Amino acid sequence: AEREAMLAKTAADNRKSAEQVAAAQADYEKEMAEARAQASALRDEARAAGRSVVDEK
Amino acid sequence: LADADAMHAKALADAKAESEKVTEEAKQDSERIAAQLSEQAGSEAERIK
Repeated sequence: AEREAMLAKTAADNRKSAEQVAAAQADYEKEMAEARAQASALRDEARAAGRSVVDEK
Repeated sequence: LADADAMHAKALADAKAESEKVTEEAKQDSERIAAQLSEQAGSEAERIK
């Protein structure tokens, strides 16, 4: 029983290692995209505020 | 599995560091854009004068 449990858990742990690395780069890409989008929003809002200021002036 | 968990932690740390760095760079870019836009607005105003 212990040997069978060892084999099953080893297979599950190989699958879990693969899934965990996969989720690793998935979350890395997701947060990088989030940061880039936030930077783009910063730039866009700054540009819009400057446009409004110059138009009013 | 242990190495994968350690790499997950290390990649997450580097990811948050990169996110903070790019956020700071974007803040600097926005500051520069706002400054140059204000300067251009002043130039336009004096040209109208």
